Order: sequence, then C-alpha cells, then structure tokens
Amino acid sequence: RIKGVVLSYRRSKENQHNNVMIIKPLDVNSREEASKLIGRLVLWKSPSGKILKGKIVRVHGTKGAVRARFEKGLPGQALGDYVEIV
Amino acid sequence: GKVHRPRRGSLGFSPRKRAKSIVPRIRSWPKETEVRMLGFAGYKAGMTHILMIDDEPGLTNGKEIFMPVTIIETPPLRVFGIRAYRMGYLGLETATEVIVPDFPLDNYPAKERKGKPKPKMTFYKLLERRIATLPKNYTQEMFEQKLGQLEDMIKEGEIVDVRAIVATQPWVIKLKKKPEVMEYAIGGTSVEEKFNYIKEKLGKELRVGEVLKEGELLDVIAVTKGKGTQGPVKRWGIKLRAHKDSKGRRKVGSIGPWHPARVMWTVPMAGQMGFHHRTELNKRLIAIGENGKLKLDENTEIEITPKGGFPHYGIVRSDFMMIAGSVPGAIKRIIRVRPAIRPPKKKPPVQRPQITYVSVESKQ
Amino acid sequence: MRIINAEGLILGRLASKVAKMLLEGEEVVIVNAEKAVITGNRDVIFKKYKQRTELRTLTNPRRGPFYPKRSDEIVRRTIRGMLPWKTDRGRKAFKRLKVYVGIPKEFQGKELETIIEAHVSRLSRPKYVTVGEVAKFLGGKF
Amino acid sequence: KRFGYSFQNFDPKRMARASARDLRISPKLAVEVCRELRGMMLNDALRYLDDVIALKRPVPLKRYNDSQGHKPGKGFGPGRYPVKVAKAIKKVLLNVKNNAVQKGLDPDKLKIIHIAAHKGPVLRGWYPRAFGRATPFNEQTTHIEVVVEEIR
RNA sequence: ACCGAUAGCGAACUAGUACCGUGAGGGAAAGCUGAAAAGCACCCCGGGAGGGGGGUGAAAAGAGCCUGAAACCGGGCGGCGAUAGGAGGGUGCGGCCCGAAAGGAAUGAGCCUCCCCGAAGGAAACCGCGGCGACGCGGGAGUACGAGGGGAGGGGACCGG
RNA sequence: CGGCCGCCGAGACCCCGGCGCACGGACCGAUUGGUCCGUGAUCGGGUAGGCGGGCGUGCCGGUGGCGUAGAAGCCGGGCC
RNA sequence: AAUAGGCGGCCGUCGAGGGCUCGGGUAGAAGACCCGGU
Repeated sequence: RIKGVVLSYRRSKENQHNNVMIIKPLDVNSREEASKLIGRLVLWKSPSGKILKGKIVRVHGTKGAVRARFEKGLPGQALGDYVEIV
Repeated sequence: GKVHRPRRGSLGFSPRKRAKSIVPRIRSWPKETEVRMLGFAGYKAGMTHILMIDDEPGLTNGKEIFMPVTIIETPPLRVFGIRAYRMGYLGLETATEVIVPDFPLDNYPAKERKGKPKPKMTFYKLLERRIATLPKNYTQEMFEQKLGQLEDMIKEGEIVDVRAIVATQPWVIKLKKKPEVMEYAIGGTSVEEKFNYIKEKLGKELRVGEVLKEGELLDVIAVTKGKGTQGPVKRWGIKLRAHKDSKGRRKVGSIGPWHPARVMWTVPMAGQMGFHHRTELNKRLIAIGENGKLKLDENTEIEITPKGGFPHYGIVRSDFMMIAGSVPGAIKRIIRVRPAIRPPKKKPPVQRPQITYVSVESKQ
Repeated sequence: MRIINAEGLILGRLASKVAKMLLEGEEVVIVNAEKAVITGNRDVIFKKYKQRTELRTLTNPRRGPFYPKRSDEIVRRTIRGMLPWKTDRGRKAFKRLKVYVGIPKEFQGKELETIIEAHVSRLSRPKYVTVGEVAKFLGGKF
Repeated sequence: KRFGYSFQNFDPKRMARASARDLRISPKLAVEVCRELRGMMLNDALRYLDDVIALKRPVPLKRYNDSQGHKPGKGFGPGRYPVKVAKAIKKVLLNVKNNAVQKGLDPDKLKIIHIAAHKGPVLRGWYPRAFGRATPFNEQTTHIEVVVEEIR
C-alpha cells in the first residue's frame, strides 16, 4: 500500500470538477514513476470512519501527481489530507 | 486663502479614558551609577507657599521670590519582596520572586478599647487586604533557600535585572489600612550589587531621607482629579458657537466633510475628563521634613501643618517632601516620584535653597 | 516539522516555497529570518518599506494596515501574502508557520534544511539588502 | 378547557398544571420572568418573585432590553423589576401549588418543568395627536401557563 | 349552463341603519354551537376575572361556539452557535439527526472478492538511436487502463429520501 | 529580445446512452390524431412578435363511479 | 498581541476566591472605581 496527499480538484482558474482529484504519492517524482500506479484504488476516510473509493486513471503534470476519479466526490475537507493507494 | 490655527487639544494623550488602576505605573527609569532605589511613594496632603532666595540660573537669581509648594506625606516604606528579570524573546520576563516570611508589626497604632487587650497586629494581615492569598507555613529556612536559589541564578547569569517590591504603610499616619504594593528599580550597573542592596534591606523600613536628595529634580507620577463626563468645550478647548445658534453653543459645528464618509477619530467629542495617568517632569524637591516638622536654621523648627489642619486632610505626622509647584492628583491620592529622566542641561544645585519664610496660616 | 535556515536565502523564493509547503499541509519553522536577503537598490527598498509602514486608515488607526517592522514579522507577512488568506484553508495553512530571528534554544543541535532554489549563489552580482538591515532602518527591535 | 397547554407529556399522576388568561401585564416582561423561572423549584420561584417585588433582586433582560441601564453585581447587564408581572405569576404559582396539594403531591418536591407566556387578544384604544391625527393606544394581554412535576 | 358572504343590490343581519358635513348631500362593518341545552350539578384555590378536579355529549363543537390556512408570537426537540465578509443562493460530498406507511429491499441493501466484453481515448519499467538542452523517435503497444454492457461467489439490513 | 521543448486549460471537437423537432415511409384510430422505422456535418441560445401542443379552476348535457367502515378542506411526507 | 504572555502565592482533581446587602467618597449618567465594616 502507498500513502498520498490530496492536493486539489481538477480545475481551471475559476472552474472546478468535483469527481476528479489530484493526488501526490509520497516517493514518486516523475511521470515515469507515477504511471506505474494507473489502475489502483484510492481510499479516503471520513471523520466518522466512512470509506470513499476512487481509482487512479491518469498522470497529472510532470512532477509525479496523478488523477483519481471518484464515484462520490470528496467533501473538500479532504484537501491536504491523507489517502491510501490500494 | 483661508485662516490657519492649531488644532484644538493634543492627540498625544489619546484615548482619554479612565486610568487602568488608581496606583500609578512607571514605564521608564533613569540611568544612574549610584546604587539606590530609584524613587519613592507618598500621599498628597496640600499646598502652601514660601519665600526663598533663588539659586537657579536666570534673571531673578539671588533675589527673594515667592514659591508655591506641595506637601507630600511619606511614611517609610516596607521592603518585603525581591524580583528577578531575565531576557525573554521580546523583552524582560520575570524569572522568580521571593518575599520575606511573616513578622510582628510594631508601628501599628493599637488603641485600648473597653475590654480586650491590644490587637497585636502582625504583617501578612495588613498585606492580606491587598494580596488576599499569602503563603502558608512559610518559614525563615524556606525563605533562605529561595533567596539562595535566586542568588545562584544570578551567579549563573540568567538574570539581567532585579527590582524591589515594597508596600506602603498608611496605618502609621492613620490614613487607611489597605497598603499599596509597588515595584521599584535600583540604580547601578551590577546585578550583584543591586541584589545585595535589596537583600540587606529585605523586611526592613526605608525612609525618604535615605533615598532622595534635597534640591534635586524629580518626575511626579499620579492620576489626575476626576471631572466626570465633560463636553468638547472643556475637554478640548473648542470655541463656542455663535450666540445666535438655536441648536446650542457648547458643541462642535461640523464633525466632518462629505468624504471620507465616516467620522474621523480626530474630531473632538465629549467623554471622560480627568482621572488620567499623567507624568510631570522636572519638579524640584525643596526640602525633606521629619515627623511633620521642618528645621530652618538649627534653632527654629516649625510644624508644616497649617493652623486648623490641611483642608480635606488630617495632620502630617511622618516624614514629608516639599515639591516646588503643583503635582497631579487629589487630596490623599497616592503619588509616585522618581529621579528626573530628562533634566535640563543647567540644573539647579543639589542642596536645599535658603528659605526665609514658610506659610503656616489657615488654608480654609 | 521542517526547520529552514533562512541565512543567505532570497526572501521571495523562500516565501513561495514555504507557502507551498504550508498549503500541502506541513509544519514549517524558519530559524534565521533576520539573515534573509532582498535584491535591488537599498534606497528603493527602504522607501518601499517605509511607505508600507506609513499606510494607515485615516478615520481610525486601530483598523489600518499593520505592516510589520521586525525581521521575523516581515518574513511572516511576506509568506502570508502568498496564501489564500481570505479563506479558511489559507488561515489554517498560515497557522502552521513559525518564524524566529537567530537559533532559539529549543532548536539548537537540530537539522536545518535549506532551499537551493532561493540561495544567493544564483545571482550574477550580490546587490542585496538583508531583512535585518531593513528592520534596522525601519526602527524595529531586530 | 377553554385554552390548551403547550406541554405534550402531561402525566396527571405526577404533575399539576395551572393557567391565567387575559392578564393586563406586559407580555415581554412576562416572557423574561418565565424564562428566569423555568426549571426552578416552586418554593424557590416563590422566593424569587418575592425578592423581585421587594426590589432586592433584578430580573435580567436577554431579548427586550433596549435603552436599559445595568445593575450592580455579576451578570448585569440589563435588568429591571417587573413588579406587576411578578405578582400575576405569583398568583398563578399559588394556584398551581393548590392544585398539586389537592391532587396529593408534596409541595416541597415540586419542580417547574414547564412555564410559558403568550400574547393574547389586544384591547384597542386611541389617543389624539397633533395635526388632527388619531393614533393607536392599545393594551396587550398575556396568557400564563405552568406545569409542575413532583420529583423523587 | 348567473353569484355563493371582500362575491351577489349599498343592505342575506335592529340598512339607506350607525356614522360625516351648516347645507345641498355623502354613507359602512356585521351570516353558521349541537341531533337534543343535554348551555357543566358538586369539591379545592382566588378579592374578583378566572384556574384545577369532576360531569354532558358520538365528537367541546363551551356560547370569546362548524373547519381554523398563512403572516406573527411563546415553549419543546434536531443542527449550528462569541477569529470571521457577502443579494442569503448553485454543483459535489463530509459531520450530527430523523427515517412505520406511501419508494426499492431477506425472492436479498449498502458492502467485499473474482471472471468476460468494450467506443472515443490511452501510459510506463526496459532495451536502441537523434539533440548542447528541455526532450524526442522505433519496439514494448494500440499493451495496462478506459464510459458502459454481462456473470459468479461471500455477508446479512440498509439504500433512496 | 530572437527561437524551442513539455505540460495544464471550455458547454468548443470526438464517442457511448436518452429526449424532442423537421421531413419522408409503413401500419393503425368513428373530430385536429396514435405506434414504429429512415435521414439530419448541412436540426436544438433568444427580446418584440407569429405558430402548435399540454396543465389547472366554476357550472351545464351525457357516461362511469366514490363516500358516516368517513366527502370537501387543511398540515407534514412517498411516487410519477 | 490567535505565537491569545511571564512570575510568586492560594485552591480542586466540601471548596480558594467573589457578588448582593451595610457606613461613606480620592469616583460616578446606569454600570464601573476607591476607602471602612467591631
């Protein structure tokens, strides 16, 4: 399993997409390293213990961030929070 | 063009609010090399006048002149605490404070009433009227250990300042019983010297004669007489409106322009007047008298109390100060004095001036 | 918690990196705020900071912009300027920052990180004025 | 019978109730006094009302307190002495105590578990004003309801 | 094939009445207990008005009377609540709370595991080469993945709102 | 300033599923229509304005019914 | 002073301390503040 940090939504300057999130894994720093994680699940834990599920679908940028699509969007209190890959 | 004039009042004393405490605070201390406590405290008694041969530089030098003076009753203070200050991140921070254990009180004016013996007062009983939570089972041995710990910290060098915690003794002059607790700095450049100075007088009495010198300049700190709520005419000295004004004459006309669309804080308004913390600079200490008496020429001694007593005050019975001019505060108000912090370049000589007459006539 | 030695670091780049870390959700302590540098002309920098300190509300000084005069406060305000200060996320990110002048006793003997993207070795010529000099000109304590 | 109570869980075996209708007192001050008296024991509430009538204890104002001066002591704050409202509520409390006693409950174990004041019908009147204007001059009445319970 | 008490004549009623103007003249508002008064006997409290018991009635419908909406006011419950800024809302979800019926559901819910197909789109490890460099090109490979469309196993009460 | 490299970014463009519309076709309705298929890169914003369909209310002529085992009305919810 | 401070002392895991009430102003528009209370 891997640990990751939720950076932000997929967004333009003034537009936000609620069901796609940008996640930075701990020890990945390139597209080449990040591409190995495509197809793996991402789990977020609510304060009450509820689990929200998403899946990594694409790489983002060139610094190792990835795009995760969630069936139910993250609340937004998950920004800057920790998620579990697999 | 328009007509110019200085603004009404000063903005350097804002907010004009009631003083935080009736006991004055001292923010700055003078720099001195002599190891002595930098100031004293007393109670305002009244005003009188004298005729004296002037010794200050000026046109009227050597000529007998009229001089108003204020009498401040200064019973000896009780030195009962020592506080140490270290250097914090943003300024001085107190590191420790040690007070002396309880001792019997002998200057309390006990009186025999019908039944019961002398009350036999002790310390920590008058102090309880101010602190209300004093150490229990406090012993001389424990006090010695605390003092030794403070001294060891001084030797280690974590302490950058030391100050003396003193208490007034109004019961000596029968003014009241609740004391005023104040903190005073000690002149010098050695923390060890200041610590020894405080330690040798911990638990003792300090008199104004052992502290201040006759003829020197002082800064006087007190809380001025309260006037309640006062309008702008008296508070800021604005001009009365035209006599044909049908909405009033004792008010400001325009409280601001169209823009900015707000009332500026600089517009005079009614509010609290008096009872403000104030400091007066360069007041000469004319003389120091003992036991309510002043000696003149080694054969004449007079009572500073006027005939019939001071108005709204009793009779002076303890050591007192004669301060040239007037001082802020009301009668019986606590007054603090310190050595002058910004004296003039050409100061008067440090000695009592030649006094030819002292008024002791009825002041009521 | 990451400790950054601000000695010989460009103020703007250091502030940008630190604001980024705070937004990602880390705790940052800057330990040598007085030794950060600002490139440019000394007189121009001093005039800019003097005007910044002179900004105030006319109707009430108690509401006016309280632009800093100390070195650590200058660094803190520079970092705050690069954060979404008007949002809860920005306020929380700013609450995770501490700035000090000199090494405090609690941080002695610890690891001090540095940012190679903000070091003064990048400059062609070393024409800069330290935040300590700026604070000294402005009249701050340090 | 004519008017109902807002209390929902009334238990005749352990509780007693009383009310007063169309009282010519201030509904706002009645609300303030009822808020002060809610949750208190019956004897303590009677002593509270006696103190308020005797002017030895102010009633704080939390909702209707415009242009009201403060009072000595902690928690003040605006306060006043609604003597008329206190007297009416004291009469209602005496009635509820009598009802509880007639039921058979101990008067020394009664706690005020419900007390409320409502605006009632408005008695209309007019007062003449300048420039030939007739202007309303009305009286607002108050309904008081109280339910007390015996604690064990 | 008119209206159904702000409608219909101004007036469904002690209505051209009350009331306004010196005067010609002007001119309202206002319907409903119950099948039957059976319209609350008696007890406690209160100066009274009334309050609490107890009775009548299929039902208080209690005369301040058929139903009793909205605005407004008081109390109870759920949520927020004294360092936070936008016309009070929009998209998504999280925390707390409700959740019998009318929605799905023990003929199986959220949930967990595994297998097949798959549009537009679409990586990378590694190997070889070009470029001063950011990087790119051929293979890997149209592979992993991919909206959605199907199947099997486990568990046993939620999901929608 | 003269050039280059890689990324990010709309309801635009591409793909799957659904709705309506315009035109043509088949089949079926005792008063304007209904079901289904085919084409739409060359249909889908909209003020003034024109045109078509549909929802709701009182009463009349018919037709089929509900209701004291509870009508109308009102309050809070589920579904379409 | 949201980094919302330091120190001495008393108290809690019945109880330190305080308020109303009392006699008066070094104070006062209500609050507040200050002295005294065997």
